[PDB]
Order: sequence, then structure tokens, then C-alpha cells
Amino acid sequence: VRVAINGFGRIGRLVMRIALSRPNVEVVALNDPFITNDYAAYMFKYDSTHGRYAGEVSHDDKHIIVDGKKIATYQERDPANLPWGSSNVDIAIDSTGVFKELDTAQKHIDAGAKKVVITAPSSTAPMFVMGVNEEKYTSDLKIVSNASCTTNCLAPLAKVINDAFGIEEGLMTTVHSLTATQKTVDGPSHKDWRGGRTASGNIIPSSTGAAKAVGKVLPELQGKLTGMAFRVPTVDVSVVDLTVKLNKETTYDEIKKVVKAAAEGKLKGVLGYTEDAVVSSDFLGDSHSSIFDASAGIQLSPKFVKLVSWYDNEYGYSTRVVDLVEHVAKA
Repeated sequence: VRVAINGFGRIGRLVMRIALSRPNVEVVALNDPFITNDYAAYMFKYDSTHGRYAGEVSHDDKHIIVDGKKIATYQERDPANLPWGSSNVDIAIDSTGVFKELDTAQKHIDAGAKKVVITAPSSTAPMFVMGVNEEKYTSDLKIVSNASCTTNCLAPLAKVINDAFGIEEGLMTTVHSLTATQKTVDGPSHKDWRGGRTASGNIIPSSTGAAKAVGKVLPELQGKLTGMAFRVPTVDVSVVDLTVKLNKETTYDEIKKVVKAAAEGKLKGVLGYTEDAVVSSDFLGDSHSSIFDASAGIQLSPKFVKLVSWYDNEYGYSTRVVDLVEHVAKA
């Protein structure tokens, strides 16, 4: 599979790290109109959260070069002007968050790419979550979306719980690490007043659609889940706090066994399970979409339970993007 990456923010860079480790993926090009090759090489190489790239990174006038792989770079504002066809690009991966609808992402196809994978939720493009609805993908679909990181954490667990005990209703809280939209000291954030306030000295309440977005990937849960978020001053790794009213009576011990079986079975690698005394930093660079915290969870009555699942909001999601990429080309 020959891929190009559009955008070089958190998602863009990490998708590149992971893609470069996939033997069947070839990373042909990178587009980012707002950085030069030396800066791109720098940004890729040093990471405050995930460490130094273990390998040699450098650049010339037309490439970022990593361990012998030259990756051509482009500085195009309009993705239509990109030489994807001429470069024979199987899949364009859009990590910019501004080409995320069927008509806007279409520009990569126009430019020559065969398919597009979008690294944000979409209104128009069909959404997929590995281990949730990937079978529902079909080869004629040219533009898909990988949903969101919080969605990738909630959906796989929610499916497991609903299939096994039924979800009548659920209210979710995500305790979320800092993100790039936040400010270092109280600053302007016109659409999201709270999100403008000093990131590292606040618990910051935030609205999030990810809980209803489970509705789109699992239609059987439409309108049964919503939630909210608290942004806290950790730099990465977030956790889902799911308060769910069940349909069938069950022990907590039974929930544990069902989830663990799913972790070891069909959801291996997407959904994880632990019983150990873990904290957020224990999940830095973990590639699971969702890691179930068995000890942190608490059951009140036999149909009323609180489930806790971790996710590295940057790395898990980025691995899923690459998973979706390989899956979509396998078709």
C-alpha cells in the first residue's frame, strides 16, 4: 500500500512513525503548506511525549529522509494540486481536520489518489472503528473516516457490553489530557470559553460529541449514549468513565470475564484488559484503542455499573488510522 499524509500535526507525525514500521505500507509523500523540510524533520525526530524517533532523520531540498526512506514533501494549500496520481498513491491520509467531508476530501481523489482515510469524525463520510464495524466496509467506498480517539475508546467496549448485557442508557465522562486547541495561559477561544483558560492549572469542563458518535458506528445504540469531558493538565493519555444502565442482571465478576474474553479473542490488539494498579502514564504509546481498568470500575446494583477504560488519545488512535488504511486497501 502506497500512502501520502496530508498535515503534520500530532496525528500526522505519529501516523508516519507507525506507518514506517508497517512492512506492507510505503509512505510516499507528505503535504504541509506551513513547514519547511528542516522543521518537519525536527518535529518528526523529537517528541516530548513519545521520545526521540529511534532512527536517522534528515532532509534534502525535496524530502524528509528516515532510515533510507525518502519521503517527498509538498507545500500545497489546495490538495487538488498534489501529484498523487503521478506518484501512484493508493491512499491519501488526511490529518489536517479541514478536509473531512465527502466533497472536501474528494480533492485527494481529483488529485489522483485511489481512496481517502480521514483522521477526524465526519458528517458526510462513512465512519469506521476497528473491531466495531470494519466488516461493514466495502471496496466501492472511496472516502472513509476513522472517527475520533474518544469514539475509538468508547465504541469497542460499548459493543461488548451491549451484545452481552444490553445497554439501556449510558452517561459518559472522559478525563482528557491537554490538547493543541487549549492555551498555556488564559487566552482567546471565542467558540469555547472554558477551553481558553490556562490548560496546566485547570480542570476544564468540555463538551464532546464522541458519545453520540458511537450512534453512527453502532446504529443499535443511537440516542442511548451521551457524555461530557474534563480536560486536565496531563500531556497525554485519557480515560473513559462510563455509567451505564444495563438490560440484563449481572455480577461485576461477569462483566470482567466477558471483557477479558473479548480482549483475548476477537478484539485482541484493539481492546485491552488489566487488573493491575495502573495510572495514565502506564499507557503512553500503548496501541490499544481501549484498555479496560478492571479494578477501577464499580457496580452499584445488578443493572447499574461504572466502567473505566484507558486510551492513549494520540497513539492508539494513530495505530487505528494505520489499521484502517491497511484494511481499506485489502479490499
